[PDB]
Amino acid sequence: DFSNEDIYDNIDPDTISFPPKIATTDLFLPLFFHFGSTRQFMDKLHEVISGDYEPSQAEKLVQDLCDETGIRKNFSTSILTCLSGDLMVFPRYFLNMFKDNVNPPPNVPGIWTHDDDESLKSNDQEQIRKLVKKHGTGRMEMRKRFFEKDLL
Amino acid sequence: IRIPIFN
Repeated sequence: DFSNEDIYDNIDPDTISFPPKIATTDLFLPLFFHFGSTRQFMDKLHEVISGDYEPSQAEKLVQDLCDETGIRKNFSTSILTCLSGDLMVFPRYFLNMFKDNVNPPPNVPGIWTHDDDESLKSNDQEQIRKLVKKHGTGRMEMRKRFFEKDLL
Repeated sequence: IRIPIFN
């Protein structure tokens, strides 16, 4: 139940001036910029991702993230891919992206970067140790299965 | 999208 990763989820949205500098028109649609605060966006995001989605319904999710939260479809798709499809890490992605002013957030558990994927395929003991310290064994095994199945 | 999703 408890996890020390909760620090990445509990970032105070009121400390993030809206819209954040990193949130550009190449990533977000006009609807996004009509939210009144970071908290309002995050609360709508929570409502979307709390919906009923079967494992095969990434397209419906991406459409709802476009229509309700103003996230562009190609960006939602890229995020979903780097989260290994774990919808529970979507809020974490935006809070850390916005707080850090960096996309993707480079040092967040559950958010796989290009460097992380290269470490995974490297066969290097040290790189794998750092990688599992970041994401954990369970996520590392899921990521390997994604690569094995030609999903990445 | 082929990425399967979950909670």
